[PDB]
Amino acid sequence: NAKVAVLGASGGIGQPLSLLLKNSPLVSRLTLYDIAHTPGVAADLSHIETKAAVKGYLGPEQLPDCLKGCDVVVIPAGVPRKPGMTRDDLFNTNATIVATLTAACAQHCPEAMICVIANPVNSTIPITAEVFKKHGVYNPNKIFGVTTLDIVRANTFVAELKGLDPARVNVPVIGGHAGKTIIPLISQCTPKVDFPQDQLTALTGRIQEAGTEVVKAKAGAGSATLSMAYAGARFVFSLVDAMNGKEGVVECSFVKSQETECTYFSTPLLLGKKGIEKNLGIGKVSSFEEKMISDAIPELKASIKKGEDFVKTL
Amino acid sequence: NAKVAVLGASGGIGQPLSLLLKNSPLVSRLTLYDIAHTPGVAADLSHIETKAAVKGYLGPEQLPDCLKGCDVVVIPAGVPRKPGMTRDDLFNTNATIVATLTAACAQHCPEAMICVIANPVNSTIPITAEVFKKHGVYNPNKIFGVTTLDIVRANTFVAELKGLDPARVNVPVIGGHAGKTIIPLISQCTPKVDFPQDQLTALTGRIQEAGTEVVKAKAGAGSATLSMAYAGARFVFSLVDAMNGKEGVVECSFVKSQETECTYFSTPLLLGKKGIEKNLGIGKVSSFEEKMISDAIPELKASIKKGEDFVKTL
Ligand SMILES: NC(=O)c1ccc[n+]([C@@H]2O[C@H](COP(=O)([O-])OP(=O)(O)OC[C@H]3O[C@@H](n4cnc5c(N)ncnc54)[C@H](O)[C@@H]3O)[C@@H](O)[C@H]2O)c1
Ligand SMILES: NC(=O)c1ccc[n+]([C@@H]2O[C@H](COP(=O)([O-])OP(=O)(O)OC[C@H]3O[C@@H](n4cnc5c(N)ncnc54)[C@H](O)[C@@H]3O)[C@@H](O)[C@H]2O)c1
Ligand SMILES: [Cl-]
Ligand SMILES: [Cl-]
Ligand SMILES: [Cl-]
Repeated sequence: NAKVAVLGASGGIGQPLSLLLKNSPLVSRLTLYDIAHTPGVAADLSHIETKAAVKGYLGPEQLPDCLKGCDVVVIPAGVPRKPGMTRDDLFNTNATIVATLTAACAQHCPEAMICVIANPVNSTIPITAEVFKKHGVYNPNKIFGVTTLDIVRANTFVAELKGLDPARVNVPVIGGHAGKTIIPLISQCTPKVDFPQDQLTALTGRIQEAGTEVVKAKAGAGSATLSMAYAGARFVFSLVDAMNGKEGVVECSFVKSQETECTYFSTPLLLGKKGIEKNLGIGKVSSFEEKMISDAIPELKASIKKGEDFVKTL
Repeated sequence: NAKVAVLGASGGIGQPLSLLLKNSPLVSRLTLYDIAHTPGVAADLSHIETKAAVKGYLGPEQLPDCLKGCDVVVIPAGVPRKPGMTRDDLFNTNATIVATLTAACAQHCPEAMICVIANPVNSTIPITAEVFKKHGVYNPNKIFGVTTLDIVRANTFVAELKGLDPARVNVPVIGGHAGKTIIPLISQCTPKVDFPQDQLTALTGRIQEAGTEVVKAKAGAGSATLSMAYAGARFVFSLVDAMNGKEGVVECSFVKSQETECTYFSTPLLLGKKGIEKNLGIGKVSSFEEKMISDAIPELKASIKKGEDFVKTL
């Protein structure tokens, strides 16, 4: 019976994400929002033989109605990268978008789980938090920077190298969602996997640079869409399952954190009826992994600060 | 398990269809083909943590390697309607696309199930048949015009009207895939539903005009994509399960037929290891349904001849 909104539903991520959500018996109502094309996307999805009632909304006049009653809001709304761009190069465009949409969430569904996909995630989650604080409704257990694609990628690449079924592989990925802030904890992988350091370093780089490589492959036609839909829906399903009282649901996500000096940071989170039930910690890590954590922290702090500073201007 | 090719994989249907297939444990290898953008789509999908190996192919020089060893080929390749168009306005452009692609299938994977989505289905199926005959490999039990979206719509619409879970509703839909040739057998719906004739005729028109409704709603940005991804995947899964020896698998599809004087016709089909096991036929129909079938026959015969006449020009 979960009521889920997708903001940016007409986009590259939004459309297949909305499909996966409509296909799920976990979703009773699916409200779709965008500044273009949403009615057509809703009409299309509405024909699918599943229970979720689909409704489309177009333009800021209609946004409040999309949000009212929502249990979960997912926000792919934003501009994606061109080849040669960094995720930070998106900040100046996507800051405003996220700020405006999350302000609407704060006003119209302040109790919803808020799942931000729009890049750069390392700054857009701090923006969300500070927007919520401005409206007097910040709950740090309910705001999530979606990093699931990093984990999905780690699982796939590990499985490939060891000839495993990726369905049975779970790699914790910590830190943030840009470059060297993406920290895959291969030492914590299940099943246990042994790589010599040369191969381990290559694998870790491949995980870190995976998004950039898809941008390159699409040659100007955007970034990861279909695999993000997959990863985004996974995260939403875990969240909703947890909200329905399912036990033992764990996902990595970039959240308000006191695991390091960074005020936001991704670790495995036990999910529950209230959102974050418990931050499970970084855990025991290798020397290689500890140095990566150490190396990432300055970049993460700078990105958090940039987001916070922007909301100060609003 | 199953080796599936998607011809037209970068399109509105092709991408989310490819996602749904990648997500499925029934699929061991997914080969993607298009004249544009395929390498990036394959890169994106290859990151999802499921077993299917994904490989992208671009342009006709690469089409044979996409097709070799395939068990199923799905063909969403073609141009979609704009508002105001009939499906036959697509004939000149799609007839050639389908002829060329099915000719490559006939040559490189003649044993595969061929699942045609491209419109107008009522003509593109006969095209495929005559191309396969031209190559001396026509098997009538392995060529399918995908009408599943008409069934999916009927289930959803009946479920809405009767306050039922659409997951449990099954309406047989027969005839063809255009306008009045789409014939919903509400009299054979499970569970049994009683509509007065006024609601029945309205419901039946809604089903018939549903595609046009979605083209209208999208207002120039294409036709049904996400719902067709859903319906195409459904069909492909039914086929594959049947291929793996699952019993009692029935799907309606536009196929070579002797049920009526139309040489191609959609009825419920029992699927098995060789494609079509048994055409279950029209069955018992109401007077209202009998008249629809009767009125449809001329249009269907003219569409069949149109496709056949086209292959004569090659
Ligand atoms: N977190 C991750 O792992 C991850 C992965 C891939 C992409 N991304 C990011 O997700 C974002 C979306 O990517 P995409 O490929 O869908 O791009 P897109 O350009 O294809 O779609 C963006 C959609 O957002 C909409 N939009 C823009 N401003 C809006 C507003 N103010 N209100 C409502 N809707 C608005 C657009 O109309 C469009 O439909 C990008 O910022 C991208 O970098 C994140
Ligand atoms: N059977 C049904 O119920 C049903 C439902 C909806 C749409 N359709 C039909 O499906 C077709 C696809 O619609 P869409 O929305 O994906 O359109 P689309 O225009 O978005 O995508 C079409 C794709 O086909 C590709 N393509 C074109 N020519 C090709 C060729 N010669 N070889 C390989 N690929 C080629 C394009 O490059 C593009 O990637 C249309 O004809 C549409 O009417 C059928
Ligand atoms: Cl980056
Ligand atoms: Cl917290
Ligand atoms: Cl009836």
